Amino acid sequence: KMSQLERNIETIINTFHQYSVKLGHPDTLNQGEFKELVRKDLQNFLKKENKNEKVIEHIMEDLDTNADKQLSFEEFIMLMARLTWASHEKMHEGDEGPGHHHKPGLGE
Amino acid sequence: MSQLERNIETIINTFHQYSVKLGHPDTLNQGEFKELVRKDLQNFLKKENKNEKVIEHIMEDLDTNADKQLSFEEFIMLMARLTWASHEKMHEGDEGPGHHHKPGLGEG
Amino acid sequence: MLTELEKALNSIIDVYHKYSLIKGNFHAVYRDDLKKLLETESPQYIRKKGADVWFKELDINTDGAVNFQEFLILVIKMGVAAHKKSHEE
Amino acid sequence: MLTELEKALNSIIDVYHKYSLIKGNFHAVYRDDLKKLLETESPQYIRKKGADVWFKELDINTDGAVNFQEFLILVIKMGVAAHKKSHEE
Ligand code: NA
Ligand code: NA
Ligand code: NA
Ligand code: NA
Ligand code: NA
Ligand code: NI
Ligand code: NI
Ligand code: NI
Repeated sequence: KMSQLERNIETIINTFHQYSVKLGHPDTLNQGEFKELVRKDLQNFLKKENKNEKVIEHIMEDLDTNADKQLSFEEFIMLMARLTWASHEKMHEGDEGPGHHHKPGLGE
Repeated sequence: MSQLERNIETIINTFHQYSVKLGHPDTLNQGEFKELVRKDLQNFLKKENKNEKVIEHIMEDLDTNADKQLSFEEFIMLMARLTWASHEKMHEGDEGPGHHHKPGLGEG
Repeated sequence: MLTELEKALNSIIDVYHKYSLIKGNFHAVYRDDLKKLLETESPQYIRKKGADVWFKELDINTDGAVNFQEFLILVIKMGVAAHKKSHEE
Repeated sequence: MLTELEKALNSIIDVYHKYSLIKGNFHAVYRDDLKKLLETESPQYIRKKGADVWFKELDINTDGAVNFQEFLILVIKMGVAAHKKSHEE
C-alpha cells in the first residue's frame, strides 16, 4: 500500500489534474485554471494573496519557467515545495526553544 | 577572480576571522557566532539580534552536526538562507509586470 | 479547516519530522535516518537508486545531514516521477 | 550602509540575475545561460565538471531551467569547495 508521503504526493498530482484536465486528457494549467486552484484549494495558505488578483497572476508568471503562459506539473510543484517550506517556517517563527515544537502553520 | 568568487571569499574570510579565535580553528562556538551575527549581520538580522534567545536557537538549528559548534559547512547554510530571504524581500508583495527589486534585507 | 491539498503539504512536514526527530539536530536526517525514510516512505523505483546515492545527492553542503530544504528536493523528484508514471498509464 | 558580508550576499543575488534576466522567465537560467554563468563566474575546478552535468544536478524539478533556489545549490557547493581549497597547498 502507499505510504503517507506517497498519498500526499498523490493529492498534489490529482489536485493539479482536476484543474488542468482537458477533454479527459492530462494537460497544463493556464492562468485561469491556476487561479481557480489557488482560490479553492489554497484558500488558507494563500489567503492574503488571494485578495489581490495581480499578486496571484505574478506568482503564475514567476512559476512559468517555460515562458509559455502555462504551468506544467514540473513548474507547478515548485509552488508546493515553497508553500510546504513556508508552512514549516511559520511553525518555527521566532522560535526560542528549547527542544522542538511546531506552532500552527500557514493559514492557521 | 570573478564577482561570485569574491563574494564567496568574503564569506570564507568573515567565518575564519571568528573561527580562529577559540577552540578549533575551523568551527564557531556560540560566542563567536553571536559576535559575527551582532557585527557582520547587524542589518540582515537586526530584529533577531535584539533577542539573544533567538540567536541561540538559530545556532542550534544550524548545528546539524549536533556538536555545539558551526563548521563552515554548517555556517554556509545561514548564508544561503539570508541570501534567499533578501531576494524574497526584494519581491515581497510583487505584482509585476517585469522584474524589479525593492530594497532587500536590512532595509538596504 | 484546511483543504485537502493544504493538509497534504503539512503532512509532508510531519513525514520528515518522523525521521529528523530520531536523534541529534531536530531538522537533520542523517544517513541511517534517510535509509529508513526511503524504505518506509518511497516506492521501489525511488528506493532502487540506493540510500547512499540519494544521501550524497541530497547533502548539498556535505555536512553529513539532510535538512528540511534538502528533503524537499527528494519530495520534488518523487512528485515529478510519480506524475510521469501516472501520465503513462 | 550594509556590512561587507551583507553586500556579498546581495551581490550573489545580482550575479544570478545577470544571467536569469537574459531571456524568458526572469528567475530562470536556461542551459545556455548556465554555461555562460559557469564560464564567467566559477573557477576551473568547478567548470571542469561540465555545464551539462551541473545543469542536471541543479534542475531539481527537471523543467529545463535553474531558478534562484537551485542556483543557491551551486553557491553552497562552490563555497564549501572554495573553503577546502583555502586549506590546501
Ligand atoms: Na573556533
Ligand atoms: Na535529527
Ligand atoms: Na546537508
Ligand atoms: Na531567464
Ligand atoms: Na528547475
Ligand atoms: Ni520543525
Ligand atoms: Ni577553514
Ligand atoms: Ni529577482
